[PDB]
Amino acid sequence: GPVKKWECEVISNDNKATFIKELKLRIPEGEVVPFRAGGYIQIECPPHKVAYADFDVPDEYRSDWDKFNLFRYVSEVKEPTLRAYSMANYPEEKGIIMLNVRIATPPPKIPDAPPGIMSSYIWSLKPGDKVTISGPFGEFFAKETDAEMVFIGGGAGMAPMRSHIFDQLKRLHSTRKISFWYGARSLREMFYDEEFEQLARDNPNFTFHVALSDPLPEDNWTGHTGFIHNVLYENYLRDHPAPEDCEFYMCGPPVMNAAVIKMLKDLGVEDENILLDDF
Ligand SMILES: Cc1cc2nc3c(=O)[nH]c(=O)nc-3n(C[C@H](O)[C@H](O)[C@H](O)COP(=O)(O)OP(=O)(O)OC[C@H]3O[C@@H](n4cnc5c(N)ncnc54)[C@H](O)[C@@H]3O)c2cc1C
Ligand SMILES: Cc1ccccc1NC(=S)NCc1ccco1
Repeated sequence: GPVKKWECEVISNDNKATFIKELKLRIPEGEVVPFRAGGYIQIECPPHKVAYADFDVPDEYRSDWDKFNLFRYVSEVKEPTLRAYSMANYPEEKGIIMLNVRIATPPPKIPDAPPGIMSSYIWSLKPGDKVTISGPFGEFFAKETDAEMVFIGGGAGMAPMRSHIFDQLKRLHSTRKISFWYGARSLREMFYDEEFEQLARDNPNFTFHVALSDPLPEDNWTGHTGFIHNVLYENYLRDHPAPEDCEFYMCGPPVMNAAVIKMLKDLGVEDENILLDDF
């Protein structure tokens, strides 16, 4: 039972945030990748050498790239490798595989480490390039109950978050109470917000909340500030009659995963009601 593979063509590879690209791949026509919301594929790369200076980083994000001297990096790979990336589209969005891919730069305290192999390769891709994906795979699946669902996301965790939420509202036509809580550093780091706002207008049972930890003055931000674990508690769980009866679905950067799960455990939520997708 060898894993299925598809050679896909790159449609677009646009920044959605300073350090996240939306890689959109065209599935070969007439074919289906039979994935589930929350699932993922693997991408492979050939041997290559790519310069960060050749990345298509748009106007709104170049100042930070220049500030951290990121355009100097080069990534050289002599052997093919594989990495997993989660679908941001949901299964009824046919014909494409949408990914959200964080650029895995060298650590700040070890800035001369090799850049991340597969994310650097992905960020080098241009429309018309070909990439081979394999799978699909999955473990981060929704529980099918009537319980309230609480989705918490950060960074590239937006991908399974979007997949899950669209799957509930558009394919399952779910009437369950569903809320999505997304933490980001500032306004330019938020994406897909218009989609979720439209979903909230069309689905009374769905609500969407963004917390910005470090909003810029020019963001003109009057929404919630701080970290998403505190915003979720202070603006919702603190007067929820029974948070323990909720299903929590977590996917963010490690610091956010830990802080949210600690908050939930401190509320008495049982491990069985907390599902984590750790990238
Ligand atoms: C099921 C699953 C789903 C995932 N979904 C997503 C997703 O949707 N989006 C996403 O962006 N990621 C996702 N990930 C993570 C993804 O698979 C990769 O791990 C990620 O892209 C980084 O891989 P890389 O090849 O770019 O970096 P790697 O080459 O694996 O390097 C990782 C980090 O280590 C650093 N490093 C390397 N060598 C050294 C050294 N000597 N000293 C110090 N530091 C060093 C690199 O600079 C880099 O920051 C997922 C992972 C899993 C398991
Ligand atoms: C990681 C991250 C990404 C985007 C926006 C904010 C954050 N920071 C977080 S979630 N910090 C958690 C926290 C606060 C105190 C202890 O842990």
